[PDB]
Amino acid sequence: GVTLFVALYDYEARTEDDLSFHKGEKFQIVNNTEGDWWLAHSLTTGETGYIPSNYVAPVD
Amino acid sequence: VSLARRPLPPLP
Repeated sequence: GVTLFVALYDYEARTEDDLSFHKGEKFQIVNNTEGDWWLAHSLTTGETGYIPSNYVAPVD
Repeated sequence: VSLARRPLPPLP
């Protein structure tokens, strides 16, 4: 299977390159090898964009 | 710096 990630806190993006999200929202990771911001797909909005890795945690 | 490598936001 896969490991999803969960938002720990709300976040309001400043650029449309980044997702805005709310605590508890779940994401599939598209790419998390290029840096501290991860390209992700929200299972709530269906949008794809960057998320800050310090705002999420893996499902556990 | 590319989008992946920007500074992270502070924790809330």
